[PDB]
Amino acid sequence: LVYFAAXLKA
Amino acid sequence: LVYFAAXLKA
Amino acid sequence: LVYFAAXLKA
Amino acid sequence: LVYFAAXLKA
Ligand SMILES: [Cl-]
Ligand SMILES: [Cl-]
Ligand SMILES: [Cl-]
Ligand SMILES: [Cl-]
Repeated sequence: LVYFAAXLKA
Repeated sequence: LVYFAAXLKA
Repeated sequence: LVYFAAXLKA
Repeated sequence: LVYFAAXLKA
């Protein structure tokens, strides 16, 4: 999973 | 939360 | 992407 | 966020 919430888990 | 893994909830 | 966070983007 | 797209962040 690529995510941003202020920065990979994919 | 913005998230992509292939598509906001933040 | 299949996701649930409360419901396809894949 | 729960997500599968082939595997929690919620
Ligand atoms: Cl996909
Ligand atoms: Cl794609
Ligand atoms: Cl949908
Ligand atoms: Cl779709």
